[PDB]
Amino acid sequence: MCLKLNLLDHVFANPFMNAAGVLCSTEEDLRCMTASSSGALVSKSCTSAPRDGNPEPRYMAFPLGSINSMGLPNLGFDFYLKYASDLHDYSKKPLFLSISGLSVEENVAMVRRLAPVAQEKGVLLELNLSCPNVPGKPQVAYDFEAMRTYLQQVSLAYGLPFGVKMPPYFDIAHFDTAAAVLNEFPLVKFVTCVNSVGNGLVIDAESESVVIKPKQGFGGLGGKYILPTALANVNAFYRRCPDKLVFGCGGVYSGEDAFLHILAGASMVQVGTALQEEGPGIFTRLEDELLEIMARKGYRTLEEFRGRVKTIE
Amino acid sequence: MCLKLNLLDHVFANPFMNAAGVLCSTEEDLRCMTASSSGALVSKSCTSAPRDGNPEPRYMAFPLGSINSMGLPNLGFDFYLKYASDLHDYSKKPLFLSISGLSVEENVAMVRRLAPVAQEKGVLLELNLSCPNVPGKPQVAYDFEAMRTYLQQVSLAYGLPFGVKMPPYFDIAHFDTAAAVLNEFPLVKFVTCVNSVGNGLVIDAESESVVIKPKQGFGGLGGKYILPTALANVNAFYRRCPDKLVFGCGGVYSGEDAFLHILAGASMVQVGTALQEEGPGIFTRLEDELLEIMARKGYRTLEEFRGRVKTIE
Ligand SMILES: Cc1cc2nc3c(=O)[nH]c(=O)nc-3n(C[C@H](O)[C@H](O)[C@H](O)COP(=O)(O)O)c2cc1C
Ligand SMILES: Cc1cc2nc3c(=O)[nH]c(=O)nc-3n(C[C@H](O)[C@H](O)[C@H](O)COP(=O)(O)O)c2cc1C
Ligand SMILES: O=C(O)c1ccc2cc(CCc3c(C(=O)O)[nH]c(=O)[nH]c3=O)ccc2c1
Ligand SMILES: O=C(O)c1ccc2cc(CCc3c(C(=O)O)[nH]c(=O)[nH]c3=O)ccc2c1
Repeated sequence: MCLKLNLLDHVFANPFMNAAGVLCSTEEDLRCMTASSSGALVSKSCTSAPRDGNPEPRYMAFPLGSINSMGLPNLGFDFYLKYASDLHDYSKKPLFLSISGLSVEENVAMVRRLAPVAQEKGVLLELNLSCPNVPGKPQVAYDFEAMRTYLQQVSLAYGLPFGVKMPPYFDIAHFDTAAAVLNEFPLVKFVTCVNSVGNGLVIDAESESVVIKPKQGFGGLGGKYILPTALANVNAFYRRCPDKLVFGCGGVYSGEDAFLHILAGASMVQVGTALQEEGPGIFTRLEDELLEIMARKGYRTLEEFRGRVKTIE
Repeated sequence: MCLKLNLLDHVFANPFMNAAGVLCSTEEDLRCMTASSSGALVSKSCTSAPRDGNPEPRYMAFPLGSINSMGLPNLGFDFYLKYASDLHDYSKKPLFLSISGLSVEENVAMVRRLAPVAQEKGVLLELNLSCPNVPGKPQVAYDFEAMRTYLQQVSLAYGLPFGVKMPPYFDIAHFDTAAAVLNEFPLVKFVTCVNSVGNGLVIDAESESVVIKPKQGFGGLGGKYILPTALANVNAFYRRCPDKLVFGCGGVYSGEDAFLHILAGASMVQVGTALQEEGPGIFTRLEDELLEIMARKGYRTLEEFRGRVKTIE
C-alpha cells in the first residue's frame, strides 16, 4: 500500500502539504515544513515588497475552525525566490512558491524572475487568485474579466506550467464560468480548491466582541466549517477541468477528511487550520490514518479511488 | 422579564420563528408551528403551481449541519394564500408567507393576489431571491441587475411593506452592491440573512457516496457550518441598511447562538436545521436559554444589545 504520487514531473512521497500561509513565512518555517513528513510544501503568498500585514489579533481558532485577516504579511519575493534558488533541498521534497501580487503588473514582475529558477530547480508556481485587486471591486477570482487578464498576462510572462489557488464558489453558474476561464489557459496545470470562505464573522458571546481586529472582525474562514464547501469545489473543478489536476484544501483534520477530498478528485491535499493548530506532527497522523482507511477498503494506491465518489442513481 | 417585541406593526411574543422550508409545507406543519412557542412562523416558499420537488433522498443532517436539494416542493400558492386568508389564527402569532416564483412574472402574479390578504389579515411577505439552477445564469441575488428587476416589479405589483430572503455573500464589494440595490426600494422593510450556503457537497467515507440524490450530491448547507457566514451577513446588512430590519438565519441551535445573531443586528431569529432535527420543542429551550444569558448579563431588553457587537480598537 502506498501514498506515492508522480505529477507535474515531480515525485511526492504522499499527497500532503501545508496550505499557503500556514507554517511557511520564514526560513525557520520552511526548514520545519521540509523536515516534516509532508510530501511537499508551499511558501507563504508573497508580494514584491515585504509586508507587515494587518494589526493583531488577526488569526483566531476555535473547535470548528479559524478566522483570519492576516493582510498578506510576508518577507517579500526576493526572499522566497532565494529560498527556492539557493536554500531548499529538493532531494527532500518538492517546493511550491505562492505568489499573490496586489495587481496584475506586480504578479507579472515576479513571475518573470521566477521563470528561470522554476526551469532550473523545478520550483512550482501557485498563483493566488483569491486576492484583492482594486478596492471596491471583488477579489480577482470573483471578477471573471480580471481573472482572465491575470491568467493571460502571467501565462505570457512566465511561459511554464503553473497552478492557481481559487476561492470557493457557491453557484453552479460560477463553477461553469470559472472553469471555462481556466480551461482557456493550457499552462494552468493544477487548480487548488479552496482558499478561505470569505468574510465570515466570529463573535465571542462573553465579551460581546468580534475576535480579530482588522476589518471590523470580518475574515476568511477555514477548518471544519468549510469541508463540504471545499469538497464541492474540488469535485466541481475535477469534473469541469479534465485536462488539469485539482489539489484539495479546506477542512482537513484527519485521514478520513483527506480520503474524501481524494474521492472528490484531489491529487495533493493541503492542510491549513489543522496544521496551524496541531503543528507538523499532523502529517504522520494523516498518513497513518489514510493508509488505514485504504487497508480496510483494500485500496493499494491513490489512483484506485481518486475522483471515484459515487452519485445516487 | 419577557422577550416580546413589536416590528412591522405587529406584536411578537419573542424573536424566534422557523426558517422557510422547515416545518411549514403542509396544513399540519403550519398548525404545528402555530401551536409552538415560536414568536412567528413562515410558510414554505411557494410557486404558482404545486411542485413535487426533487427525487429523494434530498435532505440529510449530520452533527455539524445539513445539506438539501429539496427542489422547491410545495402545495402551490393557492394553498398558502388560503391558509393565510382563512385558516391561520392571527391571535396566536404573526404569519409570513414566502414566495419563490421561477420568474419575475410569476412573482408579480402571486404578489398581486396576496396584497389584499395582507391588507385584510396582516400576513407578511418574504420574497425569496434564490431559485433553481438555470444553465448560463446565476441565482437572482447573485445577478444584481436581475435582483433590481425583481424588486422593482414586486414593489410596483405589491405596493405594501415586504421583506427579502438573501443568499450569503462573501466579498465586501458584493455586500456594498447588494445593500445599495436593496436601499433603492423603500417597501423592502426587512432583509433575512441567510439562505443556505450554496452548492456544498457531503460525502460518506464508508460508502464512498454522496448523500443526496439530486444535483450529483450538491446542495445548500445549513446548521453549524454556516454560523459565522450568517453572522457576517446579518451584520454587513445591519450596518448598510439603517432604515430596514435584518432577520437572522443560519446556525442557530442555542440561545447563545441567537444572542450572537441579535448582537450582530438581527430583529427576528429564524431556525432551520436545528428545528428540523429537534422539532418544535426547540423554541421553549431557545427562549429559556436566551433569557438566561440576558439575566446573567443584566440585559432587560433585546434593544439594549441588538447590533451592539463590539469591534477591536
Ligand atoms: C493564517 C492563514 C494564512 C493564510 N494565508 C494564505 C496565503 O498567504 N495564501 C493563500 O493562498 N491562502 C492563504 N490562506 C488560506 C489557506 O491556504 C487555506 O486555503 C484555508 O485556510 C482553508 O484550508 P483549511 O480549512 O485547512 O484552513 C491562509 C489561511 C490562514 C489560516
Ligand atoms: C429542508 C430545507 C428546506 C428549505 N427550504 C427553503 C425555502 O423554501 N425557502 C427559503 O427561503 N429557504 C429555505 N431553506 C433555507 C432555510 O430557510 C435557512 O435559510 C437555511 O437552512 C439556513 O438556516 P439553518 O442554518 O438554521 O438551517 C430550506 C432549508 C432546508 C434545510
Ligand atoms: O486588509 C487588507 O488590507 C488586506 C490586504 C491584502 C490581502 C491579501 C490577501 C490574500 C492572502 C490571504 C490571506 C491573508 O493574508 O489575509 N488569508 C487567507 O485566508 N487567504 C489568502 O489568500 C487577503 C487579505 C488581504 C487583506
Ligand atoms: O434543483 C432544482 O431544480 C431546483 C428547482 C427549484 C429550486 C428552488 C429553490 C429555492 C427554495 C429553497 C430550497 C429548496 O426548496 O430546495 N432549499 C433551501 O435551502 N433554500 C431555498 O430557498 C432551491 C432549489 C431549487 C432547485
